[PDB]
Amino acid sequence: LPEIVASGDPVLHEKAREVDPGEIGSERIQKIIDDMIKVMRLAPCVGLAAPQIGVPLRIIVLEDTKEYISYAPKEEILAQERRHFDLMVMVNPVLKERSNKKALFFEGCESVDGFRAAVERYLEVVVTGYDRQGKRIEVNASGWQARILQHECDHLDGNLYVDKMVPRTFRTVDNLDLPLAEGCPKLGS
Amino acid sequence: DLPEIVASGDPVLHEKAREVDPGEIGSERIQKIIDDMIKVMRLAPCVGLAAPQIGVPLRIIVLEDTKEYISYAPKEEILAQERRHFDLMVMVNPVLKERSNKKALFFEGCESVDGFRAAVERYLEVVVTGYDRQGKRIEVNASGWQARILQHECDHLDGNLYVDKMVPRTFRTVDNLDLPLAEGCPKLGSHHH
Ligand SMILES: CCCCC[C@H](CC(=O)NO)C(=O)N[C@H](C(=O)N1CCC[C@H]1CO)C(C)C
Ligand SMILES: CCCCC[C@H](CC(=O)NO)C(=O)N[C@H](C(=O)N1CCC[C@H]1CO)C(C)C
Ligand SMILES: [Zn+2]
Ligand SMILES: [Zn+2]
Repeated sequence: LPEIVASGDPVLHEKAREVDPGEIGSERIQKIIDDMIKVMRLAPCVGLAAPQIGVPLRIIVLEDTKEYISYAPKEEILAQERRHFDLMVMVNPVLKERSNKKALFFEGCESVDGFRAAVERYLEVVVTGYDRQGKRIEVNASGWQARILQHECDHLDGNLYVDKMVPRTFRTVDNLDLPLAEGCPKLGS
Repeated sequence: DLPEIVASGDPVLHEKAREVDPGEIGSERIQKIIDDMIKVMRLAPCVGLAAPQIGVPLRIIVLEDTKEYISYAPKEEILAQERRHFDLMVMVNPVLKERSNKKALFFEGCESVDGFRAAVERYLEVVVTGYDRQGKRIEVNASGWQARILQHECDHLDGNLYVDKMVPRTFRTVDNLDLPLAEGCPKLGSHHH
């Protein structure tokens, strides 16, 4: 299995190429997709973009399970509208917002280990693309799944969350629960 | 007991530090805080520190770049960075202003953000007014790397870390430090001067 690439490797900071839709069902593409799923599950995390395994192509994978969700208190889960959703694989995804509604919550990236910051994201998204077998799909999501989708689509444009985080909120994981500083906007919606 | 360095997320690092009363500077209380800063800076080792970094909400900075630290970096980088040695310096209530429009872009790390670096745009030439550790009124004119350290430390005093003013797409792990800058990132270096 490929290792998860860390901030600084130019593949993370460069625009990824679209995959020919007619090649999505090939061996090479199908292995990359399978690798992504194994790596996401081994971390574990709720999403992965192909550049994070060294692949300059427009492919994301993502899932959130009852198990992952059981690590967080019910209060957090509620505020975050965080809900289980099946393994999704999107090739050449194009995200657009469904409205102008945003929420502000703490995010971490497997390519930036030991840190988090508060990031503003649209609550409601639609993402068009192809699935794992090359079939055109449209995905509408709200809450936490929406957030994950923007996180992962970001990676495909060479964008990490550190370059769009709320100022003064960046922090170690051990400092996650400390208050927000004077002037930071409150968390939530 | 020596203070530990405070890490990103602790509010003292993200909020504006208060002035030292100039009449208080020569007191044992403030002198101990200064001595603690110098010792924490040296232990690290690093080239500067701000009081919020040892959990003290005061406008105090220390800095030091010795011939021995400098002796480790490549000769080429020292030239480009205009990185010159300078004796230990303490400033209480520092007030920083640029002396021109000339800037430079190089990599920085912060003791408060362990394990990462990023490209940060700084002024080449600055003047800093304040008080020395005896509470005497001073002015320091700095350029090059020393001007850079002064800017990073003064920023800490207003609740500002480099991560919130870094060139997009350059944040990296220390281990990935020397990997190529991505397409569209400005090159490292400075304005002619
Ligand atoms: C919300 C935005 C989605 C971020 C997705 C990231 C993974 C990533 O870097 N994707 O590109 C993640 O899983 N981060 C982790 C995460 O969110 N996890 C780990 C497993 C379950 C879930 C919540 O704890 C850690 C680093 C916090
Ligand atoms: C360049 C702008 C000023 C840097 C000041 C920082 C320390 C800090 O966070 N001060 O508030 C530092 O010393 N950082 C270290 C540093 O610059 N060092 C450590 C020892 C010598 C010198 C060059 O390697 C590391 C993180 C690189
Ligand atoms: Zn990520
Ligand atoms: Zn610092």
